[PDB]
Amino acid sequence: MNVLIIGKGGREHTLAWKAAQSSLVENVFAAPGNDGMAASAQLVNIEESDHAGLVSFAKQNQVGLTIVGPEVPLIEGLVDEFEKAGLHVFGPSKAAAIIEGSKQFAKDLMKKYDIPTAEYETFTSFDEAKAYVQEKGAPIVIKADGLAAGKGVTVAMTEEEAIACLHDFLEDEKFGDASASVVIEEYLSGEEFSLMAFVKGEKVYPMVIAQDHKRAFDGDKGPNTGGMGAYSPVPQISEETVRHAVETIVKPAAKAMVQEGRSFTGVLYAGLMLTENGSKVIEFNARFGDPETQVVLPRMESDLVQVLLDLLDDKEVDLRWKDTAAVSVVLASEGYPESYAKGTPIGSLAAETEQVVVFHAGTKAEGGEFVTNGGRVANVTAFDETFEAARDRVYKAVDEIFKPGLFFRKDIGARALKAAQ
Ligand SMILES: Nc1ncnc2c1ncn2[C@@H]1O[C@H](COP(=O)(O)OP(=O)(O)NP(=O)(O)O)[C@@H](O)[C@H]1O
Ligand SMILES: [Mg+2]
Ligand SMILES: [Mg+2]
Repeated sequence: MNVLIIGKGGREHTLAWKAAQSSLVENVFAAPGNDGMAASAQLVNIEESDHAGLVSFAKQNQVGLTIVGPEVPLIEGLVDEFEKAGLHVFGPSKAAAIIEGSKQFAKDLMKKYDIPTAEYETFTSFDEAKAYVQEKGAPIVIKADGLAAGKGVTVAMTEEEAIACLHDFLEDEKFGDASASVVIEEYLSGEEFSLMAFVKGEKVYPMVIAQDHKRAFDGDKGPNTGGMGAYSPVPQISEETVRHAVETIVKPAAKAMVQEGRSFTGVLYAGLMLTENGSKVIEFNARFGDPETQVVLPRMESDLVQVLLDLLDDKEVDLRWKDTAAVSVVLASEGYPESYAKGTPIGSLAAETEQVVVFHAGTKAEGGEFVTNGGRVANVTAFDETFEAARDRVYKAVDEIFKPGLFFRKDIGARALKAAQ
């Protein structure tokens, strides 16, 4: 079989890396893929945005399973297009991807179906949105309804901050239609963790959970990023917490979507906050997480491709997890998340340390070597039998391949390991 992985980030590298291990698979194609992936995937020069070429390529190249990585094509209905051409494709229809594409939709689903989440309301009027902020006071969380570059969320510590954000989103239409509607919701805290599941209609096959660091700097200080590192398991979260999340959030969410005529197939990603009142949904994503995939997938004992094919063909899914631990650290370009420059030479990015995989997020092969090609550059990912050893191993690996234009957080996983004990 030929498998197509769509996209170009670290999640897709992980996907291609895992698929490559399948006994079922003859070719793994990655469109567009990136140069970090060439050992695991034959790169196919088509953009995740180029839906017609993607569909036409898969159709004509005997691609028996397509796995979609990024959210935008899913949200824009790439799966419908694949299926119109009779291609076998894993991921949600445009109707189902709304659970990520429209935060208001997601909050309303949970309201309707008693799935626990932050108390919220949605607005299209600045005046009414501002009044509600002044009523609730700070802290309060302001979210653009649509994707908004991934920049649509402000956790406001003051009313002024919240109202300025509402100004941007609504009066200035900062993100256009994505911010023509806003969700205003309760600030939560506690342990934040990711619970993904393979889902088809009502069937839910949970994955091991992960946790990430979104803050640029150690001590979780500084601006937000697209993720500075992650790990699975999350030591300080019980198995009971996870199983309860699976039972009262993920499965009910999957059921709800069927009952809404938006039957969901793909990875349902639940971003959860373990509060003093228990898990509450911070967000839903309609696809594999980044950077979570990088520590979750490698823990899979099962063959990803077999799982997906069984799931899609309504067969028994035999999905097994390893006890091992995975921990990854992001190398980002100096300056990210603000301004950064592409082109810095950063070497081979090859580790000697064993049980390490570097998933490339923003690299380009240039002159026998790798240069930086984005803010977050690689996810150095180490596996081991305990959290703490995986933790120690990944930082061996990192120093080894570290280079001038890069930074990274040194404390990935340490608060977790500590709070566990
Ligand atoms: N209700 C809330 N209370 C507290 N923090 C929140 C709340 N909603 C969101 N956040 C925080 O805002 C960040 C989430 O913003 P978001 O854009 O959803 O992040 P993300 O992890 O990049 N999601 P995605 O881009 O889909 O992978 C996290 O640091 C959350 O913990
Ligand atoms: Mg999201
Ligand atoms: Mg079988």
